[PDB]
Amino acid sequence: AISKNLPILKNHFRKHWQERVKVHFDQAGKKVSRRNARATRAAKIAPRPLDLLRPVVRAPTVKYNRKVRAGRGFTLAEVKAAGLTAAYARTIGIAVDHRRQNRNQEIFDANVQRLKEYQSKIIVFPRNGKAPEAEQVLSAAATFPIAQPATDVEARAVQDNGESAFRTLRLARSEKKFRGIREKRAREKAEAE
Amino acid sequence: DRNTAAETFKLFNKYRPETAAEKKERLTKEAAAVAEGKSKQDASPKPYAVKYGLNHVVALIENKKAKLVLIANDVDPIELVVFLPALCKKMGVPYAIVKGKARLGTLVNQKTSAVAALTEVRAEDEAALAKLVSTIDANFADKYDEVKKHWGGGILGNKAQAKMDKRAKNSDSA
Amino acid sequence: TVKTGIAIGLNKGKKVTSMTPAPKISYKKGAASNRTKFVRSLVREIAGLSPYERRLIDLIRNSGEKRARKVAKKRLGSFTRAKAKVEEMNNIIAASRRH
Amino acid sequence: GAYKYLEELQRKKQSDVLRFLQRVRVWEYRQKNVIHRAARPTRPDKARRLGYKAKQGFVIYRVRVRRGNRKRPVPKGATYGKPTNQGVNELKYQRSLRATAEERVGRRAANLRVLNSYWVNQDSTYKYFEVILVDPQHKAIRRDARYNWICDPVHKHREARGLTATGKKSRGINKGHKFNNTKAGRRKTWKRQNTLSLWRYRK
RNA sequence: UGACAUUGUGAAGAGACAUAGAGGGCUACCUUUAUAGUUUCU
RNA sequence: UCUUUGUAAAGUGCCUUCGAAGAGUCGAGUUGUUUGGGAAUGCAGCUCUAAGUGGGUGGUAAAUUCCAUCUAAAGCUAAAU
RNA sequence: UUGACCUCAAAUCAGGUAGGAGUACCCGCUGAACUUAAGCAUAUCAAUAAGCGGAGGAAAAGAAACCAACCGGGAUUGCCUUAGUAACGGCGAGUGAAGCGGCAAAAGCUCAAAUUUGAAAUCUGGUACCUUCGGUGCCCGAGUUGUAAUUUGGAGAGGGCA
Repeated sequence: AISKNLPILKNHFRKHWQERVKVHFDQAGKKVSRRNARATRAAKIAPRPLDLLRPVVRAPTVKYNRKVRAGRGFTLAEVKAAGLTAAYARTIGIAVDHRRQNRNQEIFDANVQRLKEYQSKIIVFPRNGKAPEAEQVLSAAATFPIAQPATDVEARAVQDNGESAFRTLRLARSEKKFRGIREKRAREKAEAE
Repeated sequence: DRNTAAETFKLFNKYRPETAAEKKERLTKEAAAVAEGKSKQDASPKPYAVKYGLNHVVALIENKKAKLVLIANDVDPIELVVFLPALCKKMGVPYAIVKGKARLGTLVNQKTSAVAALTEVRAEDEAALAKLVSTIDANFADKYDEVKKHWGGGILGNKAQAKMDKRAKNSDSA
Repeated sequence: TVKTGIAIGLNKGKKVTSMTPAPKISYKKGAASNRTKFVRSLVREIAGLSPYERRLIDLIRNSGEKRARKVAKKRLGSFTRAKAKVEEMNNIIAASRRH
Repeated sequence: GAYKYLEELQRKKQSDVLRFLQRVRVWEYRQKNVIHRAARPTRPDKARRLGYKAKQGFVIYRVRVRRGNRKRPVPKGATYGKPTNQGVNELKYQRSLRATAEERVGRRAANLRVLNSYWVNQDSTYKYFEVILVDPQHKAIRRDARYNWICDPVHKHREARGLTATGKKSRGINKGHKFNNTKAGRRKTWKRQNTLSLWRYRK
């Protein structure tokens, strides 16, 4: 029923929720299993860095616009500018993403620099050599970290010219709001002589 | 008709492809040739064979390579070749609807070919091919517009023909 | 196409250096080809029109394009398809009249 | 290159040639058995597009299924149920006529695997489909890795589990915002978002 | 019960869209003619 | 380990042409069911039924000066679950 | 007087395959009502139980006819979160996702649509030999109403250089 001054709570428990209860007792055991799987795959691929090299990309929306993070793979344009074919990049451990485009020069340079750094920092064993192992590292991500680009200096000179940056916002919003009506007026005035 | 079909299939049978035994003989002779003289695999003469295969022949017509194309009439799905007269008319390659996909299969050493085509000829029977093409075109390529206007079918059974005969006879008998 | 460099307005967004990436081949899907144009012309010449297109042609000739568009919208899906179909029938009657 | 012509012609479903062929072929299929073996596909281009290859181990079966709604198969009128469930007549089966066609074909030829199926004809009473099937035990398919994937046990009765093209369409297996209920599976999604997940240190 | 589909091929009459001629002192529902976008049943 | 079936399969600093891409299927209507999806989310039955700078989407139903984003109606695929 | 094709049959013909079990989990179909609404019919329970069909060690999904509206991300699947929110709802009782963000794991791809036409280059089977999960002689058959190589949209296709 309903009673004294209390919040209205919506506890969605009118189905047979007790059949669908997943209490994670296996958290510790699953962490152990995940570490064991990582170690076993490392032993399997013993010279290899246990993961692929990912590119730096920008987060999509306006809320995460500021952040730069790790994407899925490098653009075909990026691997071309680095100087590799897509298939060879995949074979020597560079993640390649075909569907991602670079409309951005800054991100293009950042990822080309990442590719050059990876090429310099890795050694490809020959197919018929002595396999000079080099104390495998386990994380391309940890050895090629994503760093947020520095946008500005800590101190600068005040450049004031008298628009207050609020009148600017108000006016830009106004032009966006009224552009269609203004185009209407212009077209009507051109049409009616 | 039967006579020109016989002439056309005689010409094509002279242009018949090579059997498996002949193919093995030719391959062995080329192996011997490239073993002893290191020949550039061109000691064997250029073949003169009737082109078969629906896709192959349609591509040849598209490329205007085909001198003459024979289209069977027994293909179970008609849409496989129903566009072929239109394609041959468009590309100016003489076509003839012939009787017997089994006949074409015997022609190309199979059970059924549904289409045959000559793209190249020998000079010894180029005149024969031209004479054949004249009559084949007289039947098919120039009467194409009339054949595309002419509607077929609509024939009734024996009893129905007799019934309409009786009705017409008793109507005009006055 | 450059952003205005502020957070609100018509082209709001950070002023970055654009790149205009190389067009993808998948974006070439609506392009007509000689092979498909040849095949379609030959197929239509060997097949011929359908009853609703025959009705559309006679409607264009006698009643008018507006009624043709109404009936084509009823027959096909939408106004865009009706427009394309009625214009195609206009092409057909133009070809018929010329030759 | 005759397959392009075949496909473009097939698109012209309402031409005189295709109407005539539709009439004669629909009569012939109606006069044949409800499920029968087809010596060859009537649409070779369609069969090749859907994955048929003209080699031993590939078979084609013609099937017709009754058209219309799925009448609720219970009178006695005694549901003691609500008026919302009281309806009988205008209820619609959630799987396609294609899906039931290939299920019946797979049950008939249970030794094969339903690769695909396509529409060939329809009348008021029946819809007609042709089902492409593959023999997992013929060596012409067991070798030649282009098609030996279907010889693995995970593909037993794809038509029954809804893994064919019609099956995935009916299951709603598509990317996008319009398929938020059915992407990984309707019931799997429901179970995942109706589970109560409790951690050792409660969050 | 109606419509649409199954569904394909030919025949007389009933409504508008007479541009016009038969009627009663700034004029009524009104029988009737070329029937080259149209009609279903008897 | 016996040896390469000594004309065995793969890239740009210049393109002579192109570039085939899934039809009773998209799509529209309507009916039932379903979804948080609301002038209708998916599915299915019936009717109609396409197109090539086309087609889908862009979460409010309807010509557009312009957009943006993919490429359906064919298919395989371990791991984390 | 004969030989073929097409389709359809027969055989205790040669060799195979399917069914049934189990079903905790998985993929679908079908499908309630008790119950809540302090009554009750939409709703709820619940796209659940029962019923039916079908797999595996996982299954399914899976390399965008995606998400977005950004300086754009980039197969799938899970966890945290979004969020008891946007929305739905006799707008009552109730119900109710998704994008982004962090992470676990990460992996990619191939057919149809192209004439090899200077050579069906492809493949089952029968019979022989051997190094037998098979490999080689030969023979028949399948197959041109299309089996190989070649290309799959990220691309890719009669050539020529340092």
